[PDB]
Amino acid sequence: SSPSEGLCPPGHHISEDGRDCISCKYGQDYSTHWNDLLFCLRCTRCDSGEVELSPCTTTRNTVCQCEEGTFREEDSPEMCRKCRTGCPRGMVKVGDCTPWSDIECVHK
Amino acid sequence: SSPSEGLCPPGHHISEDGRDCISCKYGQDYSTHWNDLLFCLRCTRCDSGEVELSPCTTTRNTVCQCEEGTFREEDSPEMCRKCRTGCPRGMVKVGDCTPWSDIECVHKES
Amino acid sequence: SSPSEGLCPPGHHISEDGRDCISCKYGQDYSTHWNDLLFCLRCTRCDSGEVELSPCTTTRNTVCQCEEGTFREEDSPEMCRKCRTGCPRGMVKVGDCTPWSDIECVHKES
Amino acid sequence: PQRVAAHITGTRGEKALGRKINSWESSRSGHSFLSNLHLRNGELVIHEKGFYYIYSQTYFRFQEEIKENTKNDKQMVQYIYKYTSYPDPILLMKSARNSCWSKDAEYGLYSIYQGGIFELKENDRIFVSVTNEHLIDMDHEASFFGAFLVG
Amino acid sequence: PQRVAAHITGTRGEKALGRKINSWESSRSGHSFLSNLHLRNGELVIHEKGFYYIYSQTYFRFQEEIKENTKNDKQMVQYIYKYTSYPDPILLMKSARNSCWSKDAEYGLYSIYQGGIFELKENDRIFVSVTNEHLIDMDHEASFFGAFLVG
Amino acid sequence: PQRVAAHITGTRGEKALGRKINSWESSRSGHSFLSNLHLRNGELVIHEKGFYYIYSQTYFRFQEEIKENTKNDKQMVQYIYKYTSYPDPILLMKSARNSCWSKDAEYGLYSIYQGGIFELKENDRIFVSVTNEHLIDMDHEASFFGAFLVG
Ligand SMILES: [Cl-]
Ligand SMILES: [Zn+2]
Repeated sequence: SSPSEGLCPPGHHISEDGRDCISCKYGQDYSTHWNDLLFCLRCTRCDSGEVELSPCTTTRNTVCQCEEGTFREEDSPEMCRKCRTGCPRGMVKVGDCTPWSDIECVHK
Repeated sequence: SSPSEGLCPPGHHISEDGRDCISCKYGQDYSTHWNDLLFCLRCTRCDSGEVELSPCTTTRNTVCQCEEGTFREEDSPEMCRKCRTGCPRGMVKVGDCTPWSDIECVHKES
Repeated sequence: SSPSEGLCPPGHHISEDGRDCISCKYGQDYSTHWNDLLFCLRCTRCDSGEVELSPCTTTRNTVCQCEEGTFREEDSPEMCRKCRTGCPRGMVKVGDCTPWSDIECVHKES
Repeated sequence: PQRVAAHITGTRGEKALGRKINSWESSRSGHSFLSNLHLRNGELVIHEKGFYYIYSQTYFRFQEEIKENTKNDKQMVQYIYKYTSYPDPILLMKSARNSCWSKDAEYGLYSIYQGGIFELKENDRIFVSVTNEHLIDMDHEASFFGAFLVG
Repeated sequence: PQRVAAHITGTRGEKALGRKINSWESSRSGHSFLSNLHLRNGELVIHEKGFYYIYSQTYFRFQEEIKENTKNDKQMVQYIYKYTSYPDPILLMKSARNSCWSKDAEYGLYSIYQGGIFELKENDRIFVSVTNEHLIDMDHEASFFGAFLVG
Repeated sequence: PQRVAAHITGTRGEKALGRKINSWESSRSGHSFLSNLHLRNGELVIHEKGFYYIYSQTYFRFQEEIKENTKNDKQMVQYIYKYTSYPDPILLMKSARNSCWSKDAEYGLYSIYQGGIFELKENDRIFVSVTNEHLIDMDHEASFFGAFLVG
């Protein structure tokens, strides 16, 4: 493929001299926007306590999700955490454990 | 207004050119010595858990003290620590907590 | 005394000019291989939780071993570890605390 | 004036992890300077392309109490990102710590420092992003961000 | 062209302490480059003698489970060595951390960074070694190894 | 020879926090050197004014026993100060760590490293200060102090 206006389509990157658009390699690297990258970005590899929700394509990075019973949240993006198994004394559960949240307990 | 011998007095700092002594901003910064600094030192800020024993003035930096119930010592200048509420078994409290020390515990005989 | 083939023998280091082999200082430094080092390597000092199995000589670095009741291993070369003083409920001593291992506890087999 | 380096500090104040620190500023009274780089929306903007040793120290400091209806484990993470001529920020470095797990913990002091050399193009932007921004101590000697050309 | 520096990374897949990390690699889809130095058996080989600020970050990461009839204390250590014209490797820097001791600990996040200047001769080699290699997270932004001519 | 850098190490031995480490020394056997800077009363003395990347690694290491009538929480802090043409020392950098709070803790390994760029005048002095000096392990590969002209 040929670089359009100095950029290459998602799923590729431009060569050193800038004459050709080289395809990223599926399963290893990707790019999601028209770019000038000399390298494609590397696919995330989900860790041990996560499951791959959708594999890495030359255009979209892998999507990882915490394993059942554990969750990840904005201030805790490094490691899946264990959900509480039940609500504190005399409180009610209004929200279940999901890979993006702990259980939610409220008051009377 | 004027720099004596290339130095400005406490509560001031010198200007870039070195012709003026600019006052430190009360409550914001300070300087306790004659100096040629291009700026006054930032006042320390007591973190909650500490009470401001004395304010920062243009010539003196603020003095903080640990809040009632906590203390601090030479090896723990970063965080006030919680005073123990009781002593170990076989020991009785004989001294109270202060901003500089934990409770005192001796052994019981009787 | 003499650099054979550009090198000095164990227990020595070569001089700046390269014409002489100087002896390492016993107890202070050492060299275990023919070398062209401008100085001998420093003897290791055993920690407070270790004993000197072997002293450092001009040709051999000191050997340190964990004190009785503690051990070290491949993944814990930094600090000697306290051996467990006893097995869990339903298990029994099978292996003792060595300088390279904690005690070994196996279940109660009836 | 041909020196390319910067060290900026602060005072307490969209596709990247954590939250970007944008309260950095240039002022001699806080030991911070800019030499052939400038600051924009908390981002250090590059002027000269080259190899840059980038670094940052973020001081996590808290006087914790085991709260009620929540877990207390904390993941203190510092991220150093770059904006290049690509829509999304690209992570250069990350460094993490977990808080002490003991129920006996009264406070936490966790200074995190990291750094590394990265090739940056003219107009590239670098920034620091952290989790738990509310626990960051911004005293100029405790938290800072900087870089220098390393050829 | 005349710049002497290097920053290498790996990928989330003998007379020295711990175990040598030899999975580093050349190429920048992961932000690594070699400039007047090269890689051989996981060792950075020096071409020009001089003062080198050498550094490394190693991310220890684990989601542990309290094992019963055994000790769980972990000693996470990063060692930076050099091979010179001497048969045995010579330690330059070491940095250590112990894991949290609480029985309530569910995971550990321990990023370890260290660096320093050392004089290196031509053909000297430098490498990183770690205890508990199985807990190292090799994401390029988390674990890396570098050096640059300071002077 | 026109290189301005220093890396000093040791061996075990007012107006600043903690206590000043003064047992540093220049010797090739401990991988330390001085180049256009000198050592005096444990302080590195600057010869050429400019921007300096200053750094220090201080190894806190202890095999503690919960001492009965004593709180056991430890605040391990490393301070990097400068003496300039001002009576009082001026803090440049500070890095801290708290010891694990668990009662099961048998020992602690806390290597602290920090660094940053600061402009220094001729005859400025820089030094390292630390709390709990009696827990510092002065092995040359573990604890050091250095700086180099970065512009
Ligand atoms: Cl801990
Ligand atoms: Zn802990």
